[PDB]
Amino acid sequence: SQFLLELYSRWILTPAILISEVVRSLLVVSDLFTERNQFELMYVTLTELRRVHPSEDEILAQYLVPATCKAAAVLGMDKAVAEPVSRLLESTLRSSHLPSRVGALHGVLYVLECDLLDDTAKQLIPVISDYLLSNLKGIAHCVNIHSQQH
Amino acid sequence: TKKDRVNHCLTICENIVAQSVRNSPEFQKLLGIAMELFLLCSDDAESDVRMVADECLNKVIKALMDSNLPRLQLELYKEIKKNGAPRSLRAALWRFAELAHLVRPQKCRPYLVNLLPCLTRTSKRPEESVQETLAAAVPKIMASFGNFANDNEIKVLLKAFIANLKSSSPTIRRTAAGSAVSICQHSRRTQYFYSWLLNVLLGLLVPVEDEHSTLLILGVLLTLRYLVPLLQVSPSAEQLVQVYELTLHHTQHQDHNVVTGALELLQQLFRTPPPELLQTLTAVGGIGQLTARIKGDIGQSTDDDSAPLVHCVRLLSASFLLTGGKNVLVPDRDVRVSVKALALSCVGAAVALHPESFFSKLYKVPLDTTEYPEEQYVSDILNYIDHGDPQVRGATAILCGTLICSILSRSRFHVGDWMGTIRTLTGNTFSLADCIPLLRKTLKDESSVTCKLACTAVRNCVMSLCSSSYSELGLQLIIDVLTLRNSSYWLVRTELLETLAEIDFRLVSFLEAKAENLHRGAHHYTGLLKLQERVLNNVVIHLLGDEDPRVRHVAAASLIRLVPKLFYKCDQGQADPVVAVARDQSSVYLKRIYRGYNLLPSITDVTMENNLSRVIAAVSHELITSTTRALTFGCCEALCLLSTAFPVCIWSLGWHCGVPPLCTVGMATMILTLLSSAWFPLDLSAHQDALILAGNLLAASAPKSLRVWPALGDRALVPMVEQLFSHLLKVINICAHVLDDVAPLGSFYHLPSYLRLHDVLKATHANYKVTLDLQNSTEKFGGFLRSALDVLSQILELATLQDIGKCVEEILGYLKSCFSREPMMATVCVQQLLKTLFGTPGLYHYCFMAPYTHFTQALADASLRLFEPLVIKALKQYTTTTCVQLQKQVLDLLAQLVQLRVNYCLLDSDQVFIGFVLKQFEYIEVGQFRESEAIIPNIFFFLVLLSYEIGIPKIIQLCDGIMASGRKAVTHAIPALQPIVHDLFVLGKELETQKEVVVSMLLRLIQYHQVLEMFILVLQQCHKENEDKWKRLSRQIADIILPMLAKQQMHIDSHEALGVLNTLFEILAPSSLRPVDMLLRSMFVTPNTMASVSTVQLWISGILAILRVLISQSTEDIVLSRIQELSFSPYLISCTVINRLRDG
Repeated sequence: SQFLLELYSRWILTPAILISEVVRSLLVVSDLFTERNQFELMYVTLTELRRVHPSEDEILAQYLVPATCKAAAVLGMDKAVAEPVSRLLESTLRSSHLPSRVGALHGVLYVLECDLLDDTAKQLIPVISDYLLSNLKGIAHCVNIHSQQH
Repeated sequence: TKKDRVNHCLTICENIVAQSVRNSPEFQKLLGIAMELFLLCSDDAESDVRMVADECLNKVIKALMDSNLPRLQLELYKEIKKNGAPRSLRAALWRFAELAHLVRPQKCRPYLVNLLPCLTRTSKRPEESVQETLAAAVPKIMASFGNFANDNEIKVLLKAFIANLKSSSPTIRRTAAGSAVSICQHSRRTQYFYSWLLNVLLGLLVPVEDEHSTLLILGVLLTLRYLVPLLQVSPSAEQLVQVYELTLHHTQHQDHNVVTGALELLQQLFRTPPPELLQTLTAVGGIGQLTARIKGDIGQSTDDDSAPLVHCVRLLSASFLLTGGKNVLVPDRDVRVSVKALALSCVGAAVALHPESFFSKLYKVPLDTTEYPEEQYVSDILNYIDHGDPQVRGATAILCGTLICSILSRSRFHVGDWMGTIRTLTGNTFSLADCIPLLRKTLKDESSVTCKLACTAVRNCVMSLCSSSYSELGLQLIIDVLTLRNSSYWLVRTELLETLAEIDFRLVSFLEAKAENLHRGAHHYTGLLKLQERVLNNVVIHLLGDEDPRVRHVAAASLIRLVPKLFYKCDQGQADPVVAVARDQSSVYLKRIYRGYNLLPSITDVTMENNLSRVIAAVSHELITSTTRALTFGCCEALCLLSTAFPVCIWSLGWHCGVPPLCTVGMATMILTLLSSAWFPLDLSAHQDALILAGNLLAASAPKSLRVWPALGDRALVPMVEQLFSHLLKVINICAHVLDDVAPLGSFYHLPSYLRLHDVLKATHANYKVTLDLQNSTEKFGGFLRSALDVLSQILELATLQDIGKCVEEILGYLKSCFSREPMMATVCVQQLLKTLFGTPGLYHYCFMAPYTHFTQALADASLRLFEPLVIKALKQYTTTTCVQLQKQVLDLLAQLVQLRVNYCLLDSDQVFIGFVLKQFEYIEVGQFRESEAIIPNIFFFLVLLSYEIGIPKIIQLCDGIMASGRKAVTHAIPALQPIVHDLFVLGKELETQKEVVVSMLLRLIQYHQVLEMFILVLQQCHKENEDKWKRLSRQIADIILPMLAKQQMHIDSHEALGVLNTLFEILAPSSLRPVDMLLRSMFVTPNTMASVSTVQLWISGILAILRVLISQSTEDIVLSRIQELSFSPYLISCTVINRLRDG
C-alpha cells in the first residue's frame, strides 16, 4: 500500500479517460491504509485537482466526493479542513446527475460519524437536513418509479 | 490633382442611373464613352484612388442588368482584345464571368468565337496576378458558354494551357490545371473529353525511367486531382490503371515538392474512385489479368495470389512512416511532418475499399532474422497517436475510424468468424479491443486541432458497432462525445452534432435496458444512463443557444434528422425497444392551393406524430423561459426548418398545443409577440425565418375554420391574421422605399418602431449595389425579400374579395418597385391575388401480419384591371432573362389568364409573345439551352390550353422533334406528354384522328417507368367510353412488353418502377391475358449475362411482375396443363448453368 501512493500522484499531478479511473482505485484500497502517515498523503493530491481539473466532468465528480471525505474523518475535522470539506458536499447534491447524487451522500456519513464535529460546521447539518425532507414526500407513494439505490 | 481625380469618376456614375431614360438614341452614345473611363481611375496607382473608384463601377452594372445588358457587354469585350495593363486587364475580368450566365442563347454563339483569340493571350501572360483571376472565370465562363462550341474550337484551347504547365511559378501552375478540367464538364460531350485528357499526360510520363524535368512532373499530377472527381468513347478501364502505377514510382522520387504532389492524388482516388478502376484493385488477381528506405521483397502490383490493395499498403509504409525491424517511430528529420500527414490518410481510405490489407505482413519475404529479432506487421501505423503535432495523432485518430467501419460491412458483423481466417494466414494478434481505447484517448487530446479529426472518426464508427457484437464498447463512445460539447473551438462543436445526428436513438435505447454494469461504469453510479434526454436537452437544443452564426445553423438540421429516430417510452404502437428497431427496417425491405396547407383526410403514422410533439415542447421553452438574446434568436431558425420537412398541415397533431381545442393553430401566439417587439426584427438573419413560420401555423386551421375577414369564421383566430397581414404590408412598404430612394393601411411613418426597421434594410442594400456578386443564396435582403412575398401569398388564400377590395390599390403599387430585385417570387405574389380577386403492434404485426395482409387484399381487387400596368412588365422579362427559375413562374401566370377568361389582348396588335415560345424549341433539340429540364413540363401546359380558344395539329409536331432528335427521355421527352395526354384523353371526326397519333409514340417509349403512368390513364377511358374499343387496345401492348421483359429492355430499376407495372395488369383487360401461351414464354427466360448488377437486377423484376398475374388473373388449374405441352425443362437455370454466366 506504500507503493501505490507514489504511482497515482504523478499521473494526477494523462487523458480524460485515465483521469476518472485513477481516483476510483485509490478509494477502495483505503480499507488497508495502516498509518497516520499514510492518510495524510491521500488528502493532499485530491484538492490540487479540483482547482485545476474542470468542474464540469461529472464522471470524475462522483468518485472524488467519496474520496475527499473519508480522509478528513481519520484526519482531524479541523477548522482548516472543515471549510474545504463542507463546501464540496453542498454543491454536488444540487447536481442533475442522479448517480452523482449518491456518491456525495456517503461522504456525509464519515464526517457525521465519529469526530466531535466543529460547532459552526454542524450548523451546516441543516444544509443536509433540508435535502432529506424533499425527496421522501415524492418517494412516499411511488418507489417503483424513481430509483432503488438512490 | 490627386484629390481632383477622385471627384471626377464618381459624378459620372450617378447621372446615368438618375436619367430614368434608357434604350434612347441619345442614351446609347453616352454609355460607351465614359464606361472605359471607369477603369483608368483604377489604372492610376494610388490606393486612395484604386479602392474608391472600383466600387463605383459596380453601381452602374447592377442598376442596368435589367435594362441595358446588350449595351453593357459590347464595350467590355473590347478591353480584353486591347490587352492592356496588368492592373487594367485584371479587374475587368471579374465583371465578365458574372454576366456570362446573363446573356441570351440567341446572341451567345457570336460571343463564343470572339473569346478564344482573347482567352489564349491571357494564358501566355507571365503576370502572376493576371493568371489567378482566370482560374476564377474559366470555371464561370465556359460553363455558360460551354455548350455552344463544336469539337474544332475546344481542341485548340487545351493545347495552350498544358504549355502553361511548363512554367516554374507555383501561382501559375495551379491556374492552368483548373482550366482544363472545367471545360470538360461543359464542353459538348462530357464523357468524350475525359478520355482525351488522359492520353496527353501519360506521354509526358511515358516510361518512367527517364529524365522528366521535375517541374513538369508536378504539372501532370495537379490536373488529375480535379478530374478524378468527375470520373464517376468513355475513359477506358485499361486507361485508368495506367494512372495508378505512375504514382507509386513517384511516391519514391526524391523531392519535397514532388513527394507531396502524388500523395494528394492518392487520397482522393480512393474516396471518390472511378468505378472501372475500383473493381480491378479489390479483385484477387487484379492487374495480372489486365496484362494478359525499403529493403525487402514487397511484391509488386503485377503479382497474383494477392490483391493490389494488399500490395499498396506495404509500399507506402516502409518508405515513409515505418522501419521494417521493430515497432519504432521514424524521425521527423528524415521525412517531413507535412509529408507524414498525407501518408496516414491514404492508408485509411483503402481499408474502406479492401480491408484485408491492414492485417498483412510488412515484407512478403522476411527480412534478415540475424539483424532483427522479430518481424512486425502493419500495426505500428497505430503507434502514431503519441507523435507530436496535430494532423498525425489526428490522422491516426481517423485511421482507427474506418478500420472498424469496414470490417463490419465486409464480413456481415461476424467479427467472430472473420478474425479466425486471417490469424492462421498472417499471424498477427490485433483485435478491435486494442483500437477503441486508442480512439477513446484522442477525443480527450489537448489541442483543438487534434479534436476536430477524432470526431469525424466517430461519424464512421459508431453506427457499425452499436448494431454489432462489440456494442458494449460501441455505447461508450456515444458517452464521451457528450463531454466534448463545451470546448471553445467552433469547428470542434459542429462535427460533434453530425455524429449525434447520424445516431439511431431507437437502437441506442435498446442497449440501456440490457446493461447493468454500464449504467454504473466508472465511480459506481446509481440510476439510469439516460442518453436520449441528455443528448437532446443538453446538446442539440443547447447548441442552438451558441454565440456563433455558424454553430446555430448546423444544430437545426439535426432536429430534422433526430425526429424520425427518437423512441420515447410506451407509445400506443411500438412498446418495447425490441419492437422499435423492427419497424424502421421493414418499411425499407417490405413494400392548385398554395404550398402551405392541406385539405386531405391526411393518413399519418400514429407513432411518428408522437416523436414530433416532444421536440416542439422543449423548443418553445428556450424561447419563452430564455434569458439571453442568443436563445431567442437561433431557435426561431430551428422552427422554420421543421416546417419545411415536417409541415404543420400534415403533422398537425404533433404541432397542436391548445388552440382550437378539438386542423390546428399550434404555438403561433408567442411568435407574433416576438415580431411586435421593437427589438427582434432589427436583424435580418432571423427575422426572415420568423415570417415563414408564422404562415405555416395560420394555414393548418384551413381544413376546419373556413365555413372583417368573413372567410376565417373563428373569432379567436382573427387577431392572429389581422396582425400578420398588417405586419406584411408594412414590410413591403419598407422594401418599396428602399429599392427606390424615397425618403420615409400599410404605413411606417408615424411608428417609431418601424423607423428602426428602415435603417436595417438600408445597410444590407448598400453592400449589394456596391459589391457585384450575383450567385449568392444568402444575401439577407435578397434572402429577406424572398421571405415576405412568400407569406403575403399564403394569407390571401384565406382572404376574400371583400377584405382585399380596399387593398387591390395598395399591394399593386409596391410590387412595381419590388419587381426588379426578385421577380421570381414577386409573381407568386401576383399569381395568388388574381385567385382571390376572382373568388378562387407487437413484432408479429410489424414484421409479418401487417405487411402480409396488404398483399392478399390487392389481389382480390385484381380479380376485378389594375394589373394591365403590372402584367405588361412581366412579358418583357421572359424574352431577356436567363435564370430558369424565373422562366417557370411566368408560364403559370399565363395559364391562369386563359382559364379565367381574360381576353387575348396582352398582345393587342401583334403576336409578339407567342412567336418567342416556338424559337425555344430550336435550342432544346440541338442542346443549345442550359436548364431545359425545369421548363419543359411547363412549356407544354401553356400551349394546349390556348387551342381551345396554335392548334392541336401544330402542338404534336413539336413534341416529335425532341424525342428522336434531341436529348434523353426522362427529362425532356417523358415530361413533354404529361401535359398533352391528361389534356387530350381525359378532357367530332377531327378528334378521332389525333388519338391514333399519340398512342404510337409511347410504344417507342414503353421502356421507361414514367411512360407507364401515362398509359394507366389511357385504359380507364376506354372502359368508360366504349367497351368494344377497350379490348382491342390491351392486346396490342400485350405482345410488345412481354418480348421486352425476356430481353430485359424494360427499365424496372426502381421501386418507383415496380409499383407502376403491377397496377397495369389489373387494368389491362383479362381477354388479352387469358391465353397463358404468352405469359410463360416471357417468364421462363435466362438473361444474356448475369455478371453485372445492372443486368442481374432487371431479370428478377420480370419474374416478380408476371407472377402477380398467374396468382390472381388465372388460378392453379389453368397454369399447369400448359407446361405439359410446352417443354419447359427444370434444368433451365441450374447450378451448372448459373455458374458459367457470372463469369461469362
